[PDB]
Amino acid sequence: PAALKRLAKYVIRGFYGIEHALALDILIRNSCVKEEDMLELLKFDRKQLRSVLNNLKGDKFIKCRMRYFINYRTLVNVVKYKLDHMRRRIETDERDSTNRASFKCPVCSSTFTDLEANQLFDPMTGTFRCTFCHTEVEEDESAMPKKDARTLLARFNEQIEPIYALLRETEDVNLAYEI
Amino acid sequence: NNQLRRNEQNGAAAHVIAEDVKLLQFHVATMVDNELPGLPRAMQKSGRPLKSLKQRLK
Amino acid sequence: PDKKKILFFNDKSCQFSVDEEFQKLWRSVTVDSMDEEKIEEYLKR
Amino acid sequence: HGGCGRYQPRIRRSGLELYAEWKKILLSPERVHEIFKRIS
Amino acid sequence: MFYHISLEHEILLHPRYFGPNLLNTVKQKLFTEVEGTCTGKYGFVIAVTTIDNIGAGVIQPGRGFVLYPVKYKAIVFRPFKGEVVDAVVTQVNKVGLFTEIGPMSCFISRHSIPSEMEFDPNSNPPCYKTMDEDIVIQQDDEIRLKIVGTRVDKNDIFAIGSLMDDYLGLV
Amino acid sequence: EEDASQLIFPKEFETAETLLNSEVHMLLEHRKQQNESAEDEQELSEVFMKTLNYTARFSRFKNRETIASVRSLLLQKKLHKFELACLANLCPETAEESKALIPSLEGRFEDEELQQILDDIQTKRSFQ
Ligand SMILES: [Zn+2]
Repeated sequence: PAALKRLAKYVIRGFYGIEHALALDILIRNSCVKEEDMLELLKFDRKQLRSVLNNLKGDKFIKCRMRYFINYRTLVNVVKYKLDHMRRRIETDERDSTNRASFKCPVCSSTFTDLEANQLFDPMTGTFRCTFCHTEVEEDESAMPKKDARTLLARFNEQIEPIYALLRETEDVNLAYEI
Repeated sequence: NNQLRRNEQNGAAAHVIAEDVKLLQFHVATMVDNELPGLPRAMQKSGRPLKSLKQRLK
Repeated sequence: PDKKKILFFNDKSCQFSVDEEFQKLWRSVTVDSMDEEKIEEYLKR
Repeated sequence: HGGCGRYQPRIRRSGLELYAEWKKILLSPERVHEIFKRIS
Repeated sequence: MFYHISLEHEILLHPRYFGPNLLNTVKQKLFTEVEGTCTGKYGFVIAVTTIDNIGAGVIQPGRGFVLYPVKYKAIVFRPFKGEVVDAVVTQVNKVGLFTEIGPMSCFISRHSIPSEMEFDPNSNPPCYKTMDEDIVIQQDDEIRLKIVGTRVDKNDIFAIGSLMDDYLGLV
Repeated sequence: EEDASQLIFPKEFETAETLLNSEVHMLLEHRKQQNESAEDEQELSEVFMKTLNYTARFSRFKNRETIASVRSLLLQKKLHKFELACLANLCPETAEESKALIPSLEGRFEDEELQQILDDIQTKRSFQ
């Protein structure tokens, strides 16, 4: 599991911050990890160390082995857990509606569908007139830039895979090594 | 609501969240019924306890 | 602790910072709840 | 029928929170909510 | 799709109509506010032909009126999405082709019209034609179109169509 | 969500017996024949002639027995009755057009079968 500690080297790099990461570095050696030793070594605060440990406990990152004196060992199989749910939420914000180019009247900032201004469509002017005011309609304008968000997320969320490729690959090859 | 949204929007210490989740629980259990024993009563004016919804239809 | 206990310490070779991860760290707050590992596999099937 | 073997705690209740010791775990509304979300 | 279905309705009578010829007075009052006023949930009410039975008139407490339930068979038109229909063009514009099926309005977007029939605002009647001018679709032209989507509001119905599909154009 | 391409009708359309532009056209004058007699009645509606002026300019067939046969034509066929009314007001001439007109009849019969009925239609339809 030396390359299992390598997926770990890449997640600490990829995610948790210096204060967390320094503690996580100690977690590297899964031989013996007491609370008094880790406190004295990290040169951290006891309340604060307890917060980080409690945070790591929340990850189920560690299996608190009681004597009382403690020991801590990896539990996260949630690398997929962050993945399946995050991909869902990003694909929700990505998947847009349609051209959804509803007429919108710039004077009253009222919103219409292509259907809304179609009933309004004024045959004497060959264009679309707003309802209560005859001022000509415009594009959905700003409204929801879900299409720009789709493009951005795609570049941004899938652009972090290459830098994660080292670990996405190590994990995959390490899991195969574990059998 | 608005101050808890931003406080766990940035990953707080996971300890201010207990004592403010209890605040939210209290505040929302304050609107509906206040005459439940325990639960120190809330007040705004001159010692006026709240007139909860179940208190509005006595 | 503000300016009290200190560990000057050195490690680096490049890493990534994810804005969406920050939202995901907070959109995955389940902790104890169970029955989630199987759901992940069902979404990939 | 149903398959499981573990125990259940003795869920106490205190003020606005509820405790449970078979290990005194104070129950979360999200947790019991997800528990309820699965009853047929 | 022109359907011949059975539905029902109720009429409130004012007490000044009682007496002789009470029953037929329900009939004339039936035709008016049921036909020629299309709805959204059942489609288009065009004409009724038979009235099956008139229920018993329940005198509601106070307010005088007596309500008689009635059962009738009325031919109804209700178009569906994906339906193919022949239509008439009522107005031609650069954003598309306006056609109309009976009382229903219909819009054909230009992107849903084959590129061969390019828009021609230069002609005194605005039109859609092939570069070779093999065909020139304009106003009051008879065409076949495919319903891409339908609408029903208060009493007016609309649909949206496409000429891109095969076997479409003048009929 | 409600599309006749996927054949989703409301469950109220089980006894929804249908008709085409000519049978509509037939009774439309009988309602005008109702306006002939039964005097002391007001004017007509607007949609009544608006549809009548539309579907009388274009017809699908010519007379009664032309349809009285074509409904007996599709009588013995293994059909959804929705199918008959769709092409009764289409008048197609090529079989793959009809299956380009219908997203649902690719995989029912031979192509020439409905083409033969298309031939049966173009044989009975008197063009001018
Ligand atoms: Zn306006």
